[PDB]
Amino acid sequence: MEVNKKQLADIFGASIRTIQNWQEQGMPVLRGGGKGNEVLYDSAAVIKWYAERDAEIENEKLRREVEE
Amino acid sequence: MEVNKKQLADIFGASIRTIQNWQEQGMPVLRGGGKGNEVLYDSAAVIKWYAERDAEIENEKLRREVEE
Repeated sequence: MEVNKKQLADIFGASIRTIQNWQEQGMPVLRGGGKGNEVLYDSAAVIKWYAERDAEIENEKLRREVEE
Repeated sequence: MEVNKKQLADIFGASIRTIQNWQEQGMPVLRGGGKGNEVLYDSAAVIKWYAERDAEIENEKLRREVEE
């Protein structure tokens, strides 16, 4: 699947900002989005790469008042 | 995101047949599906759970073409 930052951040329930931080973390984004573009995201290659290290990002929403 | 059995397999670029193995492996599908309702798949919860255990799935192309 090739989703956009919004669909990617949505498919992962993450924050597109996290997607903006992912594109800079070495994430396998579909297009290059390095020339005034928006860069797409291999929804599947995006996880194989997000599941092997971005499994903590989901915590972005798990840092409110769930304990401290 | 709440994708369906198809988009879901697309989320991980997997094969819906794998999604059929996820719904029985302990995957967090959106609704229970009432077996005939519309079991969906929390594209984001479906990964945090697939990234922590479905990281083998993609291995199919590995053990299959092992001999090649």
